[PDB]
Amino acid sequence: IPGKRTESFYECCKEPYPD
Amino acid sequence: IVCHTTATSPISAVTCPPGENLCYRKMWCDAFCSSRGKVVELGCAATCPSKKPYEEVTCCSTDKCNPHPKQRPG
Repeated sequence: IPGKRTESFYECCKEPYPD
Repeated sequence: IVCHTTATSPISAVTCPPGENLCYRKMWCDAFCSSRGKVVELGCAATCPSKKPYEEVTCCSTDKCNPHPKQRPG
């Protein structure tokens, strides 16, 4: 069951920021 | 005036609102977190303070003045 955070942006392309 | 997008995924370019004009960048690394430098959340703003943020919202009173890539050969 992937909970998944409220992932933000990074420089350009760090995927979903957390992990 | 222009100002870079919010930075959803593709760093593009967009117009600023009737009030806001300067480009801001919000960062909580300000150095090198590896992979993608720092968090850096683009966006248009109206004010630009300065007093040692240690992690806050910076900006520049101009157009696309937050270009995070700026990577050009020579």
